[PDB]
Amino acid sequence: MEEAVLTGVATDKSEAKVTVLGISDKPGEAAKVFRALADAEINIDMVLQNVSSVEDGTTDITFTCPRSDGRRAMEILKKLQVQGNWTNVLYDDQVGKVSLVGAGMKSHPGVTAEFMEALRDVNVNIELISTSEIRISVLIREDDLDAAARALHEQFQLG
Amino acid sequence: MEEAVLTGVATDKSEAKVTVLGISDKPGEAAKVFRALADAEINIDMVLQNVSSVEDGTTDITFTCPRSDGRRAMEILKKLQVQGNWTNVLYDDQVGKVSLVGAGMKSHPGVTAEFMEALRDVNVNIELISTSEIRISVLIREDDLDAAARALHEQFQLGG
Amino acid sequence: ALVVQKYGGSSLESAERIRNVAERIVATKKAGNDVVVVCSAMGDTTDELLELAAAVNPVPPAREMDMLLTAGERISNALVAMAIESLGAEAQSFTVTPGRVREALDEGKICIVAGFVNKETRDVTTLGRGGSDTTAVALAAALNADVCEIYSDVDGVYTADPRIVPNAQKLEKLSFEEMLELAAVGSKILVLRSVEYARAFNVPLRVRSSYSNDPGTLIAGSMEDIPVEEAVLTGVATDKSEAKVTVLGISDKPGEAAKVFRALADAEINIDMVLQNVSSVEDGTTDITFTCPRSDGRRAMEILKKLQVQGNWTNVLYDDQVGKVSLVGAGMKSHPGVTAEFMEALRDVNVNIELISTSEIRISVLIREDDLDAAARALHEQFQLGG
Amino acid sequence: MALVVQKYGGSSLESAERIRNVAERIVATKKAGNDVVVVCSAMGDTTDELLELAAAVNPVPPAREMDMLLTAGERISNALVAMAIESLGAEAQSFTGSQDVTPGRVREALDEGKICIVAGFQGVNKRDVTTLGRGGSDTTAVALAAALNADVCEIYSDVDGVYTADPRIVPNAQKLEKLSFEEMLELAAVGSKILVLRSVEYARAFNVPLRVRSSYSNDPGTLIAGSMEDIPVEEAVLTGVATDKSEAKVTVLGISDKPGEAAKVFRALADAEINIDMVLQNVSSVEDGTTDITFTCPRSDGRRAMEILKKLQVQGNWTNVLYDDQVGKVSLVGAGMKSHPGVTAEFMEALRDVNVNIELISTSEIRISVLIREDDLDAAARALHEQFQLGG
Ligand SMILES: N[C@@H](CCCC[NH3+])C(=O)O
Ligand SMILES: N[C@@H](CCCC[NH3+])C(=O)O
Ligand SMILES: N[C@@H](CCCC[NH3+])C(=O)O
Ligand SMILES: C[C@@H](O)[C@H](N)C(=O)O
Ligand SMILES: C[C@@H](O)[C@H](N)C(=O)O
Ligand SMILES: C[C@@H](O)[C@H](N)C(=O)O
Ligand SMILES: C[C@@H](O)[C@H](N)C(=O)O
Repeated sequence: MEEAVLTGVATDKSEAKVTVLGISDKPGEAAKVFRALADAEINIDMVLQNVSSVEDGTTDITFTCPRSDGRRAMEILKKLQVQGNWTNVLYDDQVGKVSLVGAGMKSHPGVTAEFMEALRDVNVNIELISTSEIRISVLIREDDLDAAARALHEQFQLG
Repeated sequence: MEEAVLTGVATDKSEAKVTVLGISDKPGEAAKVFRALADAEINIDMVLQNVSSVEDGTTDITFTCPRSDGRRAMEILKKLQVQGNWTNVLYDDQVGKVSLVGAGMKSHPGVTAEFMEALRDVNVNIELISTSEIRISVLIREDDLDAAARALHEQFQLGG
Repeated sequence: ALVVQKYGGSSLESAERIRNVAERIVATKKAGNDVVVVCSAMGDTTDELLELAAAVNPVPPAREMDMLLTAGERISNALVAMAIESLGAEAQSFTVTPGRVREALDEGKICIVAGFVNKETRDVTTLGRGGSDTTAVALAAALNADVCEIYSDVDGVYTADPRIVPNAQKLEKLSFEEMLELAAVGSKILVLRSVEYARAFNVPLRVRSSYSNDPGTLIAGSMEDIPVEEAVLTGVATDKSEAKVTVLGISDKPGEAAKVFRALADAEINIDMVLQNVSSVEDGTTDITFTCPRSDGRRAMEILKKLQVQGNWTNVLYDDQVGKVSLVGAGMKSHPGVTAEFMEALRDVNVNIELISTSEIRISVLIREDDLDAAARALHEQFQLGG
Repeated sequence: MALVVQKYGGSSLESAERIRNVAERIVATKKAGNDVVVVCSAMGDTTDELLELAAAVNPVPPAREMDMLLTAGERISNALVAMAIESLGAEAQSFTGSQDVTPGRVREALDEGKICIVAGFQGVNKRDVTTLGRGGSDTTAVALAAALNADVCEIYSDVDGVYTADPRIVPNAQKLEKLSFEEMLELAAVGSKILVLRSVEYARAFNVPLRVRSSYSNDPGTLIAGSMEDIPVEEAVLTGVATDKSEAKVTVLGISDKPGEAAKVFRALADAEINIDMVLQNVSSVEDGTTDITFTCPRSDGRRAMEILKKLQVQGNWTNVLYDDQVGKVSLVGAGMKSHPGVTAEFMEALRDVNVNIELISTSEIRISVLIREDDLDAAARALHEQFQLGG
């Protein structure tokens, strides 16, 4: 069977991304980040952490939250920077998010490939990626939203 | 799956039947009958022999041949009658044959039942039967032939 | 150049054999023929499906049964199509008029047809579900093919069973009628109904193996159109799958045979070789013998015994160790002495002949099943069918 | 009226005995005063066997012949279930193909009291969406349910519900009574293979309620119904935990953070038909201006995935390609985690307190997924399940 459906394209620019850089890859370290945000009653959406490097056993943790809570989140975390031996906490309140929404996309790697190819062809740089069987999300410059959305609509024939 | 065709109905009144009654049911006895007929170069068609009786150990053998040869055939056999064997030889030059022709009829016993039922309903009596997967034949009086054909044509929706 | 090729379950038992067949199909196309293909369900599927049918519904309705068997057939047809397409042929599957196939054939496509009610004439009466054999010859008829090839693990029609008769020989050729008669009293290489269809339309059939390149046996031409001097004896057939039942003392008056065969038909006993000789003038009674499959023998006896006790006849006999041997040949129509030689042959191996039945080109007898090998061998060499 | 469509999977129709049992269940549903439409998968493991035959006779099987082959498999079930139903006194009507079956022909047949058996219906879409692949039996069942505005679409198999976790691994796991469409899609995206994703997506698009239940018991199973958006914030909850150890983790180290580079990786993977998932890329370094891209694929595909990416390492400019086939995936799904702070914190704390290291994190609005050592999966699942007090 290997059946899939592509249902649409979503854009958003209501969020900031904060990145904790150089957090040590051992049990309990992510907890410190998210408990701190939690105690400040900050509600977050995206969390991305890729694998830690062999060279120094650290990684980065990025999360998204409403733009109005960004600075406050990034300020709650700074009181953990030295304890956790982090390199820095980056901040960015100009990030846009474009997704392709669907279902069953694992069995069609062409979709993911074509997603990336569409954005290449309209000269949009993909900064972050988070995908699943039902959503291919990337974070980009908010100014590239329109072009990205449009490039995706054409490529996959949604709209 | 278990498919069959009923293609047509055929009649014939070209034959006589000869019946040798009470032949011993042991090896070589049928050979004597048909060798005699062979030496006189009489060409036969239908041969019918049912199982011998438990009491006597004898059966009858019936055959058909062109109607002009029938009498000669009956006389050739009569020459060997009781001559170390049988009880009587009969001759009948008014025998008709009607047949339902087709293929694969074994797996539909209703066809054979309906054949018999068709002849019953027009009050035709069936004197001999000989059937296969490809032909259901019976011998009746030649006068009944037209009624028989008609009844079979109607029963099996062939129409002729 | 139009060839219809039908492939049986044995020919399509596995992926490897499906691919082998596909190349065989493509080779036939390459040799300059338009090609139409018909496939049975993959080896044994049909029997398995019939057994599921019976288990989910005793007396499966015809509509769903056809639906079921057609699905089985469609599996093979899809696979064979795939295999052909992989060897570079353009495939076209049909689920379906002769014209549509012709259109596709003219575009160079190999046509795979699963199945179509196939009637030769508007008047003939048709019974049961059309199978693969008959859709193959029907297609061959409608498209006017040069040959309709019937592929299996059987590589021809033989003058006797070679495992029993060492001098058995593959036939070069025989007529429809001769093939009809052999198949009537022996194993069925093809479905009887389908051969009869072939006969009606004069479609030459070729029985051949999908495992070798032996050209097989041709079944073509009517027996009527063979001159008497050419007419030969074709072969010997045996069978030990049947019981024989005899109803003793049925009165010779209208309707009595009907009582016997209606009772059997309602119980669905697959009766055959019905035989009745003249009644005795004394008693006004005769006997009726028939054969049925041994599995049906019990029920046939139970049914007829009820009717015996109702007083319709004297006795009902049961015999399940009986065999039948037959000789078939266009050559016996017009030549006296064939019957004599037949009876002489069995006399000389001291085989007793219990019952005799006939068509114009066939002699059949019933004997003890243990005498079958001897009888078949004696007949085969008496008529010199390959030595 | 009361229109129920019922789909029965291979496990439900694996034998003659089971087909008759199902038939009686179909007829009982009729007798309870419902119009009934039935969709059948091929019996038992037929589909897997046919797919194996197909690949062996043609390495790249045409879509057309494949549809024919698979449809034949289904027709076998349809015929048998039709026979069983007719023996029980119902009047069966069989339909095929997408419009043959128009919903109108089915409605007409249902109005005459007939139980309708259907195959091959992807909708009468004269819904701007892009469709991929061949629509299966699940999808035709929900499509029919959408088209005819059925009251429910029941999906029958040997699975009697959707649970809060694998009851084999977590003793306190229990059957869910209900959940939303979006919650179901998220679970099914990360472990639960109880329903085809596309069929569930269809269900939420046309708002057709689904019931996952067993054909081996009379348990009513789990209801899948309502949008997650329409759940009141105060009564939105965490619904379950799901695990998976069927996958490998591939990581491309040191990709240049400029346009077209992601495409070079995933085009190469797509042309090899490697079924990638959980793609993850965080921000580049700014010193080096490079980043890493990690993804998962079935373990059987990992070697191939690595062969492809290693060739592109040499040619292209990546630093390395890593391979890992002892990775596990554990996830938490729930509408309750939208708009509620501290869910992510409690998730991480839970794993911390059983000494489990979180190697990779990914999310949806209502889902947290992490990759860990596969040997840590059971402990992770129990810990998360216990922390969030799922299923009592
Ligand atoms: N919003 C929840 C869960 C976030 C992870 C899923 N998007 C929290 O802030 O803890
Ligand atoms: N006409 C041949 C064969 C008769 C048996 C078949 N009808 C003969 O007289 O011996
Ligand atoms: N949806 C698939 C599989 C259903 C679930 C397994 N029997 C089909 O076409 O039948
Ligand atoms: C990096 C962070 O996820 C760490 N591995 C933890 O378990 O807390
Ligand atoms: C009666 C006759 O057929 C005998 N049984 C024979 O073999 O010659
Ligand atoms: C004996 C049987 O053939 C009977 N003469 C009938 O016509 O029914
Ligand atoms: C790193 C990769 O995502 C790159 N920025 C691209 O868009 O192709």
